[PDB]
Amino acid sequence: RAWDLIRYRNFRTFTGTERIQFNCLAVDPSGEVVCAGSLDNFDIHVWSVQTGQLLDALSGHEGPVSCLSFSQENSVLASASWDKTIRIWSIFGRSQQVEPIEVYSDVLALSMRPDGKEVAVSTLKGQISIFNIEDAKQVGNIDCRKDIISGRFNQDRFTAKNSERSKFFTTIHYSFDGMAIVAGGNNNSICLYDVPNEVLLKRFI
Amino acid sequence: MLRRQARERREYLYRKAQELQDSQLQQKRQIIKQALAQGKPLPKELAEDESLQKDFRYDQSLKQVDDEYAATSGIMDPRIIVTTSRDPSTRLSQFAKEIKLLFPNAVRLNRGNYVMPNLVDACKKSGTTDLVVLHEHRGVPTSLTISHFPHGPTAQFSLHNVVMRHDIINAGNQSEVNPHLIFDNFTTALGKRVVCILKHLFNAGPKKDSERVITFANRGDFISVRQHVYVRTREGVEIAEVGPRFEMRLFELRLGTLENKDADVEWQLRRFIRTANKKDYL
Amino acid sequence: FDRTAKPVPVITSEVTESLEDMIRRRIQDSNFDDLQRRTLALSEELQKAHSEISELYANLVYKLDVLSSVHFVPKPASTSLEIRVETPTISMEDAQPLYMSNASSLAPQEI
Amino acid sequence: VRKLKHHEQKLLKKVDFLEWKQDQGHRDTQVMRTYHIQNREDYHKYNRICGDIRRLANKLSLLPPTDPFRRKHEQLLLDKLYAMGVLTTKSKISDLENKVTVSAICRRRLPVIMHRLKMAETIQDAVKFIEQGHVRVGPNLINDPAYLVTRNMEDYVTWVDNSKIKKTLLRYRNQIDDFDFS
Amino acid sequence: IKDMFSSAMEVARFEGAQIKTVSGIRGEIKRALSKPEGHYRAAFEDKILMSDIVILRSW
Amino acid sequence: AVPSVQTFGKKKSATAVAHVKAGKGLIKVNGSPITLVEPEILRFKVYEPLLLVGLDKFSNIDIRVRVTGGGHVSQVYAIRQAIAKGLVAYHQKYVDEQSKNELKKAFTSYDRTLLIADSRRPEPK
Repeated sequence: RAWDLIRYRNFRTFTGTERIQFNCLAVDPSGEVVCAGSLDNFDIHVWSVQTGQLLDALSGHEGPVSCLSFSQENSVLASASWDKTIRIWSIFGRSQQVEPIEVYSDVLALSMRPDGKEVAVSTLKGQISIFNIEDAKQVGNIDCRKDIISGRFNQDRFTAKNSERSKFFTTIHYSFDGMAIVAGGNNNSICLYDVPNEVLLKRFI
Repeated sequence: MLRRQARERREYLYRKAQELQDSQLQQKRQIIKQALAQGKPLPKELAEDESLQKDFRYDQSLKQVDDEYAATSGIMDPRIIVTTSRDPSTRLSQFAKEIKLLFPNAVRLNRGNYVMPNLVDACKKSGTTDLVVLHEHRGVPTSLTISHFPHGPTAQFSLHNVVMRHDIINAGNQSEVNPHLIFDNFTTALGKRVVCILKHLFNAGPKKDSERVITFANRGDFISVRQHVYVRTREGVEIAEVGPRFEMRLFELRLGTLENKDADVEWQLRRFIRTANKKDYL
Repeated sequence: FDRTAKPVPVITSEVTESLEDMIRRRIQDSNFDDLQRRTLALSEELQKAHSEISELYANLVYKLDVLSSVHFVPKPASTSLEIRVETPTISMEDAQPLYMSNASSLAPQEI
Repeated sequence: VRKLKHHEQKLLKKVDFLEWKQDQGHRDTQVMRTYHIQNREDYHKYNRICGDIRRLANKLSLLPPTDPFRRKHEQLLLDKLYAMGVLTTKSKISDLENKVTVSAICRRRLPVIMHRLKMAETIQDAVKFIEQGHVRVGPNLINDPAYLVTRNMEDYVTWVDNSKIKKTLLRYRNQIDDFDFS
Repeated sequence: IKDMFSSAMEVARFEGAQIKTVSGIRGEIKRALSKPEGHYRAAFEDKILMSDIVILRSW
Repeated sequence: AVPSVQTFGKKKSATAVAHVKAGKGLIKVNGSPITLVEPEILRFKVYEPLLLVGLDKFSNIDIRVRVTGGGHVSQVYAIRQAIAKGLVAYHQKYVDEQSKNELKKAFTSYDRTLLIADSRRPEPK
């Protein structure tokens, strides 16, 4: 659903064809296009803001779309599957071309630098990788499986050291400087990784 | 996806094989509705059932395209792929483009060193309605299959009398607008399968005054397809022909895709039978 | 001897004159096949049956989605009219001694 | 008690300490064994829902048959009760009163699904692997044995990664890859 | 199948003919094989042997 | 017992099963040293996981690699993949972690195809 903040009202309630759940969302900075993603369908639906029709069903993922986000620079968007592959889309103006970038395990909760040139990922192995967009290669990756504090629940039967509940990161957001990542998951801890020096700065319980 | 796409087939079978055992219960609930409406007598094995009696009190509120095409039928446009066999001759590589032009929403991907698994499996992924693959003998194209992708059926067609469009003259180029269709002489229930498997290769809802019409005619068990444009004069319609002439003949019909090669065979042209030449749609 | 198949029929001009004169009959009459798009109180006792039974169903959906660990398959169709009242739109937000929006809720085009 | 005699019998034609009409055949125990469910009150926590299906089925049977509410409303419901997967087929409208059983809803349990998908060998052994923490749904591992799993979500159960039980499987096919640290 | 027809033209007078075998399988004879003058390809319903003797009924 | 780590390497249809165990510093391919790989121009395409990170880190380990399938070239892309994966999955197991992220950042900046299989799955336009 769209909303106004001047008037507090829906513009239009965008819906799919066959009534799918929607996890996540990505909005064109020039507010023309709203993209959303599922668990049921694994097709990236694309709505226009003016006409409430869906413009296109961008597809090509095995497994669901975790997150979606747009460049603020050139407005390519990049999806984040669970078939271990970032797939970067280019949807504007007679191109309709696709580039997949394979990663090691299931990715979730992407985010893009305000440069519009780098994409930060949070895979299920814990590790956060930083890719380029104009090239498919990666700048570097930073290792997050060790510096995550994990709780033992009350009803558990395993040590807190070797449970695989919480050692990944279900979110990431670049700072607007483009130099730091804050990550947070189903764990007890939040992190502040430096991006060039590739070392965390401080860990928050 | 690969595990999801498999398991929807398994449940579609169990939803289909449930209907065959419930077709008998589908039949008997007609008798209860009519005898409640008009007519006293009621048959013996339907009399002694107390199961079906209590069952009917819910069942009184119940009520055509094929079951594979049922979810999409009018809603989503098809997107189809015309692709060629393996190292094609330059005659048939033209002829795949007339198939690419005869349908709307058709792209031509040249095939070479693809396997039929990784061309199917990299097409269910990208999401297409179906797949058109051709074959040839010495430049004359002979065979043709349409195979609906989300575990849908396939239909291997043999096509005999072809006239490629590039032979004739530089008369121009086709209309490429949404066609009307003409299906003639389809009476058989297997004939209605070939209706509903060919019809969904065209984009839904053509305009009332679009100018090109594609006839699929079935005189003498050879489905004969021609491409026509028409204009309407002060008295009569006057037509002219563009595009290919086919004769065409289906000869086997799997329920899986053309990948599968061990799927259930709905129909299969038996040649070697004492009454093979007698029947029609056999 | 005995054959085994009616062979490939030879396309004479007589066949086509039987065929293109069929097409003129179906164009001019405009009866031809095409894939058409898919489109899209009563009683005082019966309404109270309808009102009880929808209050029970919304209780059921709340229970069934909690079992299913919220992952909810959506309702297929929904069409509804609603009526909005023009208020200065500090009055549509929660009780708090500030505001973000000052104008009326109805747009100037809509009045 | 005693295998009481023949003259003891006729005075005690009705007494029995183990089997009562209140107790209703011990159906609740009899299906707690077949599906191995942990706490006792779990049955009647389902059998309150599975009864509440039929009470909505009944009053929706008391509406007249050519009512576009009623025709819309149970087909609205069979969409949900099939997506959740408690009932096998979507066609019959009288599955909703006859096939909605607790043993139907108690086999979309997680350990039954791990036995249906041939993950664990038996159904007790699947509870043993859930409680020890080897199984997961998508990102997060699941630890309650009694996790209901949607037929849609039934695609996504796997062994939790780097586990000692997903490592042993890959050794059988001689296909480990410790760059995954499987 | 060899030495039933003498020339490649003789086969063309007889194509489409419902050939049968001793073993009882049916078939048809389809095209005159060229590079030897006599033989022809014939599609049966199942795999013919080498030990087997095709016979075409005629009047 | 014996500390080992098994990693795979895959190009066109060629597998590469690289057992890596603590040892003396021999590196075999199909029961033959790595200085005897067939195509003789692409021998430095498999010296890349040796020479990128530095030849000191092979002083304590064994690299037994056996390959099947593929051609002449598409096996050389499999042994350079399974030696890179077999080296960088032994430092996360039996040697230090900070070695591994030094290696995984070394093979990355040179050529990422050493680690993850560049799968050229088709695309329909």
